Amino acid sequence: SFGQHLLVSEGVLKKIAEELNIEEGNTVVEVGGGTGNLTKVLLQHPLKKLYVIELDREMVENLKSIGDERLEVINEDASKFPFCSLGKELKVVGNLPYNVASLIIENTVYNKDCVPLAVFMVQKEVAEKLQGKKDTGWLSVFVRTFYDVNYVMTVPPRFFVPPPKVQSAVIKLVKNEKFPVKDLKNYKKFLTKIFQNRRKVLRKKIPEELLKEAGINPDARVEQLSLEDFFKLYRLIEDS
Repeated sequence: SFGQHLLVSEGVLKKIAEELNIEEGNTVVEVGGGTGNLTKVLLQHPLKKLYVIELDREMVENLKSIGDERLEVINEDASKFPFCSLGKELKVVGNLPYNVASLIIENTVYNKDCVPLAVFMVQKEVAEKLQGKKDTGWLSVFVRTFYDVNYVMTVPPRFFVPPPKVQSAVIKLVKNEKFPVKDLKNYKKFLTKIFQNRRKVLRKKIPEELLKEAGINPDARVEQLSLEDFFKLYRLIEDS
């Protein structure tokens, strides 16, 4: 049966499902780990359809054993899958393994046109970066350009077996597109680049002329920039 590799406290799974605000007619897309037990919790809610995207073929077999007519299992990679091939309005949820969390979140953003809401459990550090208050990163800016990031709760290691070495957190992404970025791949190129060598003053990474035009101190560093700064820089560099 389930819980073969990971056990998560049921209270935590229930809170995660509650954050999704599942209502009649909703389509939910579940990604990440411990899908057996999370799936059972999600199916207690009035969703219309639940897709589970899972690479583990033994787990696929076990999930398929669940009778519910609303459940459909897709044996593909959630860090690469085009979510918008599943439907026009999807709520995405998952406990994300450390080594694919950032990819899955990035992929969710590429699919933002059909993802109004996502709830993820990730390492506390990843969550704090995404929130953008205590820390930041290229993915944080990429995400927050298109979503509001809500830090829901901290999850100490004890709520997992085996426990992780660091605390986890639940975050909620709510679609909110703040800037009209058309080419997401190109925007990512810009953000990844400007975040390389995070300690380097910006004048070593962006021509001073453009920094002054954007009203940015040439001796500022990338982690002190606002979203508005990133967009205006992006536009200045694209128009050059």
